[PDB]
Amino acid sequence: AYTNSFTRGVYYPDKVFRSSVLHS
Amino acid sequence: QPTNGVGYQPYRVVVLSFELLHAPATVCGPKKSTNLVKNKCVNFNFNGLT
Ligand SMILES: *[C@@H]1O[C@H](CO)[C@@H](O)[C@H](O)[C@H]1NC(C)=O
Repeated sequence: AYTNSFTRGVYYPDKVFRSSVLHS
Repeated sequence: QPTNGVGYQPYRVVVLSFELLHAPATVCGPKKSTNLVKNKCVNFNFNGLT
């Protein structure tokens, strides 16, 4: 069987604090 | 064998892989910590972050 993942499964890519920013 | 030429003699090896990260430290060099100062211009070092 299958289902849609939507926008699940994203994680913090590194141990650096950031705020009010768009990061590639 | 002890008669081997130097290229065919045994060598012991250690590779130190440093886990250098933007992360909490648990291995540090033999460096003395000071007290902390606030609301004043200072030179600083936190875990080698100068
Ligand atoms: C992909 O998932 C949907 C439900 O999200 C499902 O209906 C579909 O059968 C799946 N695709 C294939 C090729 O089976």
